[PDB]
Formats: sequence, structure tokens, C-alpha cells
Amino acid sequence: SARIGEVKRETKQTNVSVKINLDGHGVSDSSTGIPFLDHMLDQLASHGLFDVHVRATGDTHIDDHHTNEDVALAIGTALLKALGERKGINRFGDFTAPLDEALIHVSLDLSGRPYLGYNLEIPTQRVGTYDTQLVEHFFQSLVNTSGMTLHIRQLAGKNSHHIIEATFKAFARALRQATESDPRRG
Amino acid sequence: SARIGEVKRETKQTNVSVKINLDGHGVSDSSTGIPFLDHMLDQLASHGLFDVHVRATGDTHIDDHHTNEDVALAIGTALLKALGERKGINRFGDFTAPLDEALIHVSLDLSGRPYLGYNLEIPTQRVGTYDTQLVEHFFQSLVNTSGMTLHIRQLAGKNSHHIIEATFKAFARALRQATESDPRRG
Amino acid sequence: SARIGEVKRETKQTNVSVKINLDGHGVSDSSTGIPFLDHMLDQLASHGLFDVHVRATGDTHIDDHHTNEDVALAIGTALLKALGERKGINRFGDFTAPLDEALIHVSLDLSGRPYLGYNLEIPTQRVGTYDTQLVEHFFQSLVNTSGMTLHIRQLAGKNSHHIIEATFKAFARALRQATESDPRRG
Amino acid sequence: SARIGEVKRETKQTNVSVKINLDGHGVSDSSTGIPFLDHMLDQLASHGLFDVHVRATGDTHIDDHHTNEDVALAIGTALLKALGERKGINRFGDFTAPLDEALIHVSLDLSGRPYLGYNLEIPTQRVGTYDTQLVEHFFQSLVNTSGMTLHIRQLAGKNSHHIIEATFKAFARALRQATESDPRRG
Amino acid sequence: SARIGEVKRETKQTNVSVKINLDGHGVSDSSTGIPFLDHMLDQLASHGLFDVHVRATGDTHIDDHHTNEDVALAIGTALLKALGERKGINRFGDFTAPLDEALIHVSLDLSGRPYLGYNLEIPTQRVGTYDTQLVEHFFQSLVNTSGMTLHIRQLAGKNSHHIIEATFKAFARALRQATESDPRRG
Amino acid sequence: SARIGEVKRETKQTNVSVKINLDGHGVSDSSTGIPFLDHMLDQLASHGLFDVHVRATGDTHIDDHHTNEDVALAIGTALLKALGERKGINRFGDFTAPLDEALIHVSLDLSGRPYLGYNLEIPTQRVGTYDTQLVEHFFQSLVNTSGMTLHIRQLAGKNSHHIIEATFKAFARALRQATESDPRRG
Ligand SMILES: O=P(O)(O)OC[C@H](O)[C@@H](O)c1cnc[nH]1
Ligand SMILES: O=P(O)(O)OC[C@H](O)[C@@H](O)c1cnc[nH]1
Ligand SMILES: O=P(O)(O)OC[C@H](O)[C@@H](O)c1cnc[nH]1
Ligand SMILES: O=P(O)(O)OC[C@H](O)[C@@H](O)c1cnc[nH]1
Ligand SMILES: O=P(O)(O)OC[C@H](O)[C@@H](O)c1cnc[nH]1
Ligand SMILES: O=P(O)(O)OC[C@H](O)[C@@H](O)c1cnc[nH]1
Ligand SMILES: [Mn+2]
Ligand SMILES: [Mn+2]
Ligand SMILES: [Mn+2]
Ligand SMILES: [Mn+2]
Ligand SMILES: [Mn+2]
Ligand SMILES: [Mn+2]
Ligand SMILES: [Mn+2]
Ligand SMILES: [Mn+2]
Ligand SMILES: [Mn+2]
Ligand SMILES: [Mn+2]
Ligand SMILES: [Mn+2]
Ligand SMILES: [Mn+2]
Repeated sequence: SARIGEVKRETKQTNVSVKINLDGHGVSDSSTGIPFLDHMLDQLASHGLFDVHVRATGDTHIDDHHTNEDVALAIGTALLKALGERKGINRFGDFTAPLDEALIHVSLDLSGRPYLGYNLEIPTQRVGTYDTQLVEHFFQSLVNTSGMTLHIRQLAGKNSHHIIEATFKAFARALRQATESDPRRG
Repeated sequence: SARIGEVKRETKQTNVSVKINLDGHGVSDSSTGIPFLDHMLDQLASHGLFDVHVRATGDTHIDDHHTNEDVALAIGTALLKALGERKGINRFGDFTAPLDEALIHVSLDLSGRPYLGYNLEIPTQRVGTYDTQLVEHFFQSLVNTSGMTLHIRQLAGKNSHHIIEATFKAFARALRQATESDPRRG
Repeated sequence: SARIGEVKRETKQTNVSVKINLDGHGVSDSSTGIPFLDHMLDQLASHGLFDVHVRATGDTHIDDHHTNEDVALAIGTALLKALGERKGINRFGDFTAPLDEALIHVSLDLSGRPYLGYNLEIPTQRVGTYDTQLVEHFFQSLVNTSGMTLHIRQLAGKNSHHIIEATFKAFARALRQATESDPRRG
Repeated sequence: SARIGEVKRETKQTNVSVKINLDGHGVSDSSTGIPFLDHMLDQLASHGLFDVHVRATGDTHIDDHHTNEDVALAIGTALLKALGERKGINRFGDFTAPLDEALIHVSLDLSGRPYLGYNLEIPTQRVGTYDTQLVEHFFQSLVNTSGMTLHIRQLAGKNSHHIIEATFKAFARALRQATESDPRRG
Repeated sequence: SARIGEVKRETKQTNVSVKINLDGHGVSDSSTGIPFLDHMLDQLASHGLFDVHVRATGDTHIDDHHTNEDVALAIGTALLKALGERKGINRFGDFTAPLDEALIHVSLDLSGRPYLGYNLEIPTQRVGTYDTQLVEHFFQSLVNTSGMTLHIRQLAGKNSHHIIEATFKAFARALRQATESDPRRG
Repeated sequence: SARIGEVKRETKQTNVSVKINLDGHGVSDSSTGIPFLDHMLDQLASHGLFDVHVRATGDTHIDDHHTNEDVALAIGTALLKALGERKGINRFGDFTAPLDEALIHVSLDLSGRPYLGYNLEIPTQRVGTYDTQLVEHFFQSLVNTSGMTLHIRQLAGKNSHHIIEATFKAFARALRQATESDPRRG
């Protein structure tokens, strides 16, 4: 049956619930209190064919940082849980996706060793109300709990929304590849 | 008994109440009308083991500047009052604390001569709704009324929230050291 | 009697009322819909000893630009009206004022020829909700309708609020000097 | 009556007595054990029309530093005391004075917030037996206890005695302006 | 009683056993098949007062890399286990230690978030038979499984053995501080 | 009982007597014929809680060099003697202390191998009558006879007296730490 991982975590700052199906149909059901992040999690579901269910609340009066971080941490853990024994999967993923003028290359390995390589240069400080420093932190936190090797390379781009969104498209497609069955490893 | 300092000050712009216990247990009770500052004052309490009670209101319609300044001024005065005759204390504090990639070295002396040395380079203009120029002004104002020699050195950091928060962790730990009894000066 | 100038102007975008007494006592009564500008107009009154009455409404949904501009234009006209025949006045003003680390030199002549020389470098984009580009535009518009020669020189400064506020202090003091009676020109 | 401030302070290192009349006639009566400093305090009295009475002794065997510092601290306190409630005064001062080729601009505000901006470049290490590093320290210490905002800008100069002396002339004249009654604030 | 963590892990490449006592007496009992690493683990025990028991074998015919990595991973896990609920500890550590001309500053937080900041510049490729690239990898792997925030700053140094050994001295002393009881958090 | 070291040495150039108590109460009793050095030795006693008794005479007609050197040599020997078998001590010390704008980091190890790392940049040639080249020589000579590893790093500073004095404060505090009992090495 489908590989599903679920995490619930409450702290004094945030409360987060995540459920991810690696064998999904792109069902997008994310509400973090951070609308731009919800849009990116929808991208993860649609471009990766994951089913993504996220609920979070938190101390957004301070800033979006703790919520963003705790959502990412929980997603990484949910991915780890869903992966189970990791038998028979491709393990590696590699994809370069555009959004108009933006072009982002993502390469990853479900290695069990956390590492983020990241060189995005996002030229504005806010996309809507979303602090663009939080993009790197989202991926770093996700890597840290999932135990993923992840490289994100900005090949082109000028519009901040395009850069970030193309990153999520490429990541989702690379992660779909990595999590799928390898037909010669059954 | 415990060294407690209290200040109340009302101006045409702000109204501030501060009570600080140098011999506290980290009781955090700060409401300034500036949520990010409240978070940093919680850090001061938790990392310093001060009991910190702050209430402020002010002209935040203009910007957070007058409130931030008047809170800092009052805290410096409250620290001065709490210190009393300053007998038997370590006087000096020195600590370097991280928050992830950020690393901040704080050195201080409860000297009676105000000085701020500060080289933070905070790469974004807003953390939540908090103007990052206000960090330096908070420490400068606090130094001016407390009569503290304070040096803040940014050794590493990229995320603005991490840089500022690590600064408060390091400051709190250095100030705890300085305010504690020196076992050989009794 | 006192030199008073009054202007009312309604356009499709803004509605502005200004009354200025050159021989005032620093009565501050400004409500523009732009809180930071209200604070600066209070500075004008208090540091210049002008009585300043301003009411404005406008299309702040778009941005503060049209309101800021129309307020400034009306103030310049009100100053011109109040000056009347300009007999017996000092005409020239010259003052350098600080606000903490900021230091601003203003020199002006009530010449009848508009000119703004301005070299402020305001290092952040927003003070509260006030767009810092609007400072230069305020002075330019005021100069244009008053027919003033005005030079503003930033000698020092780092905090944007301090830079802008010191500018208004220096301007107010220079304008007080220029508008006052010359004891040898009666 | 005249605004007079008096300070006496004895430490293990120095003994200092200061009496300053803000409403003086330039009576110069300074003996610090540092002859060049006595000359500068005479300049303060003569160019500011303060009456300045200073007596100091100290550990000049070590160097002039502690004496210079403690004299400056006491002067700042005496100024603060003499100012009293600060009602009706100009508050701000601004003057540029030469001594031959030297030209020094001083701007100050009796603000209650200490700040020194200082860019003198004194090209020799000793004027007589006076260590030229002590000039900055004199002004810094004075600012710290008086709660003054003070900016000192070297516009020209080559001879060290001229640079330092012009600074005291300009400071004295700016401080006279700041401390005098504002005829419209009675 | 004493906080002890134990890890055993066998892979196709290496076999590692670690037992660490956080409340030790500096008992040094390390045999990794990598003599220079054994020397550094002795330093960890002696300078940290940890009891350190390590046994490892592995594919040193290929190079020391897999053994070094797997030892480090296991040590990080053993530290995590030994820490237990982490109640009442200092949590943060900060120390700068020399070895002759080498001087290394280590700052760490037992945060639960892995991060390594590292700027060593080791000027030779081999210390004995030990590949000096393996130093960074040892700390990175240890951080990854322990969930430690760790910064290592080379302040001075020329001799590779001195640089690496001073790093272990400083790390051990910082980790001792972090793991010890905070007398005010009981 | 208290760890006391005493040295007497007469040469054709100087005559020096030193007695140091590592377990002192900050008793300061130094007379070298070099007043600035006496002030620094008082700092050593007060900031380190050493009891420091020094008497020296010498050929100060030539310059202060031989006296300064011979005092330092004797102090290093006295420290070595007082340390005795060096059992149970912390051995390492690490502290960063300010004096106003100056900030100096000292790290040391009572290693038995002499080394001085020193990067002070003292911007004037004389503090009082004390030749500022003699600061480095004092520490070098002390290191050479004590067998100490000592690093002195200037992090900030402009006033020569402040730079040198902060160095002695930091050194004294680091040396107090190194010489004190380690509670876990009894
Ligand atoms: O690539 P998708 O099919 O998910 O479509 C993306 C949308 O165009 C949208 O999110 C967008 C287009 N430009 C910025 N954002
Ligand atoms: O160090 P603390 O125990 O006070 O925890 C701090 C929190 O992690 C939090 O304030 C934070 C983490 N990243 C940004 N902020
Ligand atoms: O100079 P004033 O007496 O008008 O006082 C100004 C206030 O201190 C205030 O507007 C301010 C201080 N720092 C930023 N703003
Ligand atoms: O300007 P004053 O009237 O006080 O006269 C100053 C003197 O000329 C004197 O102090 C001087 C001239 N050159 C260096 N010093
Ligand atoms: O600092 P320790 O007491 O552990 O002694 C270290 C030894 O001197 C030694 O490991 C060494 C000295 N130079 C390189 N290595
Ligand atoms: O830090 P201490 O308590 O020893 O006080 C030092 C004195 O202020 C003094 O030595 C000094 C202050 N500025 C230069 N020297
Ligand atoms: Mn974070
Ligand atoms: Mn989109
Ligand atoms: Mn301010
Ligand atoms: Mn935080
Ligand atoms: Mn316009
Ligand atoms: Mn203001
Ligand atoms: Mn000083
Ligand atoms: Mn002269
Ligand atoms: Mn590897
Ligand atoms: Mn060795
Ligand atoms: Mn010599
Ligand atoms: Mn001194």
C-alpha cells in the first residue's frame, strides 16, 4: 500500500500536523498560516504527485520564522517515516525546471546524511508578506530531519516569485524521481 | 535578598514600566507593543536567568523607534538600580553564542562608563514588522543609562532573526556572568 | 499682527488645508493621514516656533505620494502668503542640528527662486509605513511653491528616523532665523 | 540668579573640584596639573563667557589620563547640575571657529542623550607635555556625564595646538549659544 | 548516576563500538585503526573529562574515510543518548585554546539542530598517515548525529598537528562546559 | 596553603625582587621605577586576585628597557615557582576584556613551552614616560621564564592607555582562571 508518513508536534511557539503520501495523486491540502508557503506546498504536491496535508499555527506576530522552520522540520520527518526501509527506490533525483526566466537545478539523494548546497540569490526581501530568507531555512530544516543530500542551483532568474516557485517545481520533480520505484531494484 | 530594579517613565510619546531581578529564575513577562522585541526580552530572561517584567505602550503609529528607545533606556536604568553598590560581583562578562549559522561574541564590563562597540550587519530591513536598525539603538540606549561598556561582534551569520537572537543570547549570558557573585570577592 | 498664511486645495486625489503662523509659539496641529509626516510637521512647529495647522486626506490606498506632495505644495504656498511683502526680515537662515549620530546642515534663502540642493542618503526604504523617497519630494514641492533656495547636507547619520528628523530640526531652525525680523532692517 | 553647578569628587587616583557659572563673565580659574588643559579651560571660559573654576590633582606620574578623564567627567556633571530644569534655553548650538589655518565646526544639543561624533586628526603626539589622544577622551567623558549630543568636525588645520584650541573656541561658542535663553521660549 | 551513551554499529565497511560518560574522569580508551584519530580522541577525554571508549575496524585499505566517518557518526549518537532529556545543563559552551602557535576558538550549543561552521586551513595533506581533510568530516558527521550547533574558528596556527590538536582541546573544553550542570537550572 | 613564588635577582644593570601569591586577595604592592608598569602590575593584582609584591631599581637613565625586561623575567620565574607541581589546576585560561573602546582577547596555557602570539597595534610611542614597545617585551620575557603559551589579540582600541590596560585586565583574568583549581581534577 501507499507510503504515508504523519507527524504531529506542539511546542510553546507552534503547532504542526503533516501527512504525506509518497504514492499520491497531487492532493494539495496545506494551511500553515503563511500563504506563500501554502502556495509552495501546493507546488510540491502538484509537481511531485505527493499528497500533502499540512496544518500549522504559530507565533506569526513575531515573524514567520518559527512556523516556517517547524513546518519544514515536520515535513522532513514525515518524509523519513514514509520512506520506511527505503527498499527498491531510485534514491537519487535530478531535475532542472523553469518558470519563465527562472531556471533552477535540483539534485538530491535520499542518503541518510543531511546536507544542503544552496546558491539562490533572491533579489527582493518580501514576496507578499513572505520573508525570502525563509526559503533557504525551509530547505535546510527539511534536509536536517529527513537526512537528505540536497543541492539547489540557480541557473537563471530575476523575479523572486518565479525563482522560488521554480525551485519548488524542480525539487518536487527530483523528489518524485528519488522516491519512485526503480524497476530493476525489485 | 534578590537585587531588583524598577523604573516607571511616562512621556508624551511612550509609557514604560520595567522590573528586573538580577537573581532571577528566567521569568519572562514582557509586552512592549513590539512583538519581536518581546521575543528578544524573553531571550534575555531565559538565557540570562533574569526575571524580566516589561510593559510599554507608545506611538507605534509613527514607527517602533520611540517605544524601542524608551524601553531600552528604562531597562538600563533598572539594571543600574538593581546593581546597587556593585560589591562582590564578577563585573565583567564574556560569551560567544550561536544560533545555527549565526555566531555573536559579546564582551561587557559594568564599568560606569557608557560605550557601545557594535558591528552587526543585519542583511534585511525587517524581521516581521521590526525595523532591524532598532537593534543597535536598543543596545546603545541601554548602555547609556546603565553605564555599561559593551562590545558586540558578529563572527558569522546570514539569517537576520538568527543574528539578532544570537546577539541577545550572548548578551544575556555575558550579563549573567557580570552580575553574578565572584566567589573570591565576598 | 502675526503673519498667517492659509491654503485650501481639493483635487480628485487629495484634500489639504494648511494654516501657518510665522510668529507662533510652536503649536503643533497636523493630521495628514501619514503619521511619520505628522511627526515631522510637529518638529517643524516645535523647533521653528511656527504654529502649524494641517489637515489632509487622500489616496493613501495607492501610496502616500500624492498626499505627501500636495501637503508640501500647500505648505510652500502658505509660507509664501504669510511672508507677505517680506520687508525687514533676515531672509537667510543657516543651521546645523544633530539627532544623536545624525547631523544635518540646512541653509536657505527666501529668495523667490526655487532651488533644492539635497544629498541625504537614507539607508532604509521605510520608516514605519513612510516611504523614505518622500522626504526629498516633500522639500522639493515645498521649495517649488514657496520660491525658496534650500540646501540640505547630510554631514553624518545612520538611523533613518534620526537622519530625517534632524533634517526637520535644522530646517525649522534655519526657517525661523530667515523669517524673523532683522533688528537693523526696520 | 546665575546657573551654577558644583562637583567635588575624590578617588584613589584623582581629586577634582569644579564650579561653573553658565551666566558668567569669562572668569578663568583652572588648575588641573595639566598645563595645556588649563589653557583649553581658559579658552572655554573666555570664548563661552562661562565662569570656570577647576582644581585637580592626580596621578600624573603614570600619565595625564586619569586626571584628564576625571576633570572632564566632573565638568560634564557640573554642566548638568547648572542647567537645572533646562527651561527656556536655546538647547542647540552651532559654530565654526578658526585659529589661523585650523577651522573646526562644533554642533551640539543639550539633549539628555550622550553622543560624541569626532573626526579630529591631530598630527603630532604631544603638545607640550599633553598627549593629544586626551582631547577626544576629554570630550567623550564630558558628553557622557552631561548627556550632550556633540559633533566635532575638523574642516582644516595643520598645527596641533591650533587644531585643539580652535576646537575649544568653537565648542565654547556653541555651548554659550545652547545654554543662553531663547527670547521666544520664556 | 553518570550519563553514559553506548552505540554499536556494523556495516559492510566498518564496525564501530562507542561508550561515552559525560560525567567521567578523562579515561581514554580509543582504538579506531587510525592512530592520529586515537590521539585526538585521547585529547577529547583528557581535556573534556569524558570517559571515551571507542573500538573500530574498517576498510582502511581503501582509505581512512569510511572508518573516520562511522566513528564520528557513532560518537554523535552516543553523545545524544548520554544527554538524555538534557535537563539542567549549561547547554552552551565557548572556549579558545592554544597549542603553541595554534589558537582555535570553539563555540557550541546542544540545540538539537545540526550545523557546522568551520574555517580551519590545515597547510599539509597528511599528519602521519592521517588525511587532513578528515578533520572537517569528523566534526560534520558528529554534528549530524548529535544535533549540535558547532563553530570552529582558526585564529592562528601553522603546524598541522598543532592546529588539529588545539581544535580538539577547545572542542573538548567547550563540550565539557555545555554538558555540565548549570547550578541555577536544578 | 597559599602558592607563593619569590625571586631575587641582581645584575650590573638592575635589581629585582618579586613575590607572587597565586591564591591572593589582589594585594597590590609594586614599585619598579616605571610608574606606568606599576599601574599595570596593580591591574594584574586587582583583576587576577594575585598578591603582587615587586621592587625594582635599574638603569632608567639609559631607558626603561632593562628594568622592564628584568622585572618581567623575574615575574615569570616567580609564577613558575608558585605553580609548583601544577596538579589539579585548570591550566588553560581564556578571557576578553574591554576598557571603553579597547577590547583585548587573551588565551593562555600553562604548558611548559614558551610562546607569545601578539598583535597589539599601540598608536602612540609614549604613555606618560613609558615606551609602548615595552609592552610586547614584558609579555615575551614573562612567557620565556614561566614557560607559558600566551596569545594576545587586539579586537578593538584607539587610546594607547586603554589598549595596554585592557590587555592586563584580560591577561590577569585568564591567568586567574588557569591557576585556579579545577573542581573535577582534585
Ligand atoms: O506550473 P504550474 O502548472 O503549477 O502553474 C504555476 C502558475 O502559473 C503560478 O503559480 C505562477 C506563474 N507565475 C508565478 N506563479
Ligand atoms: O535557544 P532557545 O532555547 O531560547 O530556543 C530558541 C528557539 O529555537 C527560537 O527562538 C528560534 C530558532 N530559530 C529562530 N528562532
Ligand atoms: O528634539 P526634540 O525635543 O523634539 O525631541 C525629539 C524626540 O527625542 C524624538 O522625536 C526622537 C528621538 N529619537 C528619534 N526620535
Ligand atoms: O582667541 P584668543 O583671543 O583666545 O587668543 C588666543 C591666543 O592667540 C593663543 O591662545 C594662541 C595663538 N596660537 C596658538 N595659541
Ligand atoms: O595538552 P596536553 O597536556 O594534552 O599535552 C599535549 C602534548 O604536548 C602533545 O599531544 C603535543 C605537543 N605538540 C604536539 N602534540
Ligand atoms: O577596571 P578598574 O576597576 O581597574 O578601573 C580602571 C580605571 O578606570 C583606570 O585604570 C583607567 C580608566 N581609563 C584609563 N585608566
Ligand atoms: Mn531558525
Ligand atoms: Mn505562483
Ligand atoms: Mn532615537
Ligand atoms: Mn526566535
Ligand atoms: Mn510626484
Ligand atoms: Mn522621533
Ligand atoms: Mn580612560
Ligand atoms: Mn594657545
Ligand atoms: Mn563521506
Ligand atoms: Mn600531539
Ligand atoms: Mn631586551
Ligand atoms: Mn589606567
